[PDB]
Amino acid sequence: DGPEKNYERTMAILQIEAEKAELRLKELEVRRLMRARGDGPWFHYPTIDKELIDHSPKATPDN
Amino acid sequence: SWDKDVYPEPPRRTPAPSPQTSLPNPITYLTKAFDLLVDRPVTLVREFIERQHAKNKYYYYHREFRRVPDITECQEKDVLCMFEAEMQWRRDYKVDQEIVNIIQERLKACQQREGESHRQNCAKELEQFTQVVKAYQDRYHDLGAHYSARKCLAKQKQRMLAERKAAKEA
Repeated sequence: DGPEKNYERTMAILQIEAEKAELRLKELEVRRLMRARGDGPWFHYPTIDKELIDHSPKATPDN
Repeated sequence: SWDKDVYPEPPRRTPAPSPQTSLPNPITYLTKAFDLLVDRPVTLVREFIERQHAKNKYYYYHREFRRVPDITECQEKDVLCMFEAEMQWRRDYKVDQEIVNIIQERLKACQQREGESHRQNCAKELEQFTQVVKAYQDRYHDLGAHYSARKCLAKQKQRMLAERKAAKEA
């Protein structure tokens, strides 16, 4: 292989690896914030569904 | 053959033969025998080979590397720029090693050429050797086996900081 092919092949390798490293660091930061704040799609632990509630008039009025 | 400026030699001064004896010089007759029996047949063989080379003449070139931005112009962790800057620094490092080798070869050739007068007559080669070694040492010495442009720069800035402080106190 000529030196230009290897040289520019190296740049393509470096770009991919560098981009993956940045994404890996963001994921650790995103995961830290989602877990601490619970304001994202991850670490979304279930709560009771409100469509299970009966809204019709009950046998007695105070409720 | 080679660039005479890069690899200088002085003008040769041979003394003409001045015999003071009647005996024949055996070296003179051996030189004639060597020229006839050794050099002449050797020259004929080379001239034949030189004819064949002329029939098939082709070229090769010296690779020229475009200058690229150096490590000082690279943003931190920007690997694409650091890579080109780092490969360039390595190429220059290999070139500076050969520059010191050229100067060392001048010094060594002068010492042999000047004979017993070498201490006086080789001063300029010695002084030039001393300077290029000093410059080479400043650039590259103590960087370690994992040297890089980044470490070279860190060393330079340390030297520059000591130079600025010394002048400040002066």
